[PDB]
Amino acid sequence: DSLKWIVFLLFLIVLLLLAIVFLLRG
Amino acid sequence: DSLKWIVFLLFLIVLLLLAIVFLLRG
Amino acid sequence: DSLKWIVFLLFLIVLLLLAIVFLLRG
Amino acid sequence: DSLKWIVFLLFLIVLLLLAIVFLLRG
Amino acid sequence: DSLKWIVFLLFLIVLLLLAIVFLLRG
Ligand SMILES: CCCCCCCCOCCOCCOCCOCCO
Ligand SMILES: CCCCCCCCOCCOCCOCCOCCO
Ligand SMILES: CCCCCCCCOCCOCCOCCOCCO
Ligand SMILES: CCCCCCCCOCCOCCOCCOCCO
Repeated sequence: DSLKWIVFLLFLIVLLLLAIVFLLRG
Repeated sequence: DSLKWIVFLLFLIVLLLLAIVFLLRG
Repeated sequence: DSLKWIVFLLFLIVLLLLAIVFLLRG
Repeated sequence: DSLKWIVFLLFLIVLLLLAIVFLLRG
Repeated sequence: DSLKWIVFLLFLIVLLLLAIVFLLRG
């Protein structure tokens, strides 16, 4: 359903922001 | 409906975060 | 109602990420 | 109310991205 | 609850953007 896609995309956004945090720290 | 818009905008946010990750890395 | 604010704020987030992409690319 | 909390956190995300945009301009 | 997961992930996204703001300042 729609809510499952919303949770999935928010989880990808968390993973991408994690990458950005690590790239900035480096 | 609103949920279709929400999913679409979250997907655009994923794409823009991917672009940022790629710009940071390069 | 909440759903209309949610769509509006996601849309501002899209615009703000576009601005970040633009600044990084410069 | 979960929906109201969602509006609030999206609003903080807008604020934080505006802060980032400002820091990136200087 | 799906809404609870959404609130949780949005909170993580806030914390990650706070981390990014702090890294940009120093
Ligand atoms: C509206 C259909 C879905 C398209 C999403 C784009 C939304 C763009 O918003 C335009 C900016 O509107 C300016 C003023 O907005 C008032 C805030 O609306 C909050 C709800 O009461
Ligand atoms: C390089 C600078 C780019 C500036 C991006 C600004 C995006 C808009 O966010 C401003 C938020 O503060 C105002 C609240 O939103 C106003 C509603 O009108 C938005 C027009 O669509
Ligand atoms: C606008 C900044 C003021 C700071 C207070 C928090 C505002 C965040 O949301 C502002 C938009 O209005 C929120 C509406 O959504 C929840 C309120 O519910 C009202 C009755 O259901
Ligand atoms: C920099 C972010 C906050 C700066 C001023 C905050 C002052 C707190 O009061 C805000 C009151 O505003 C009420 C709701 O904001 C506008 C949304 O309502 C318009 C249509 O619903």
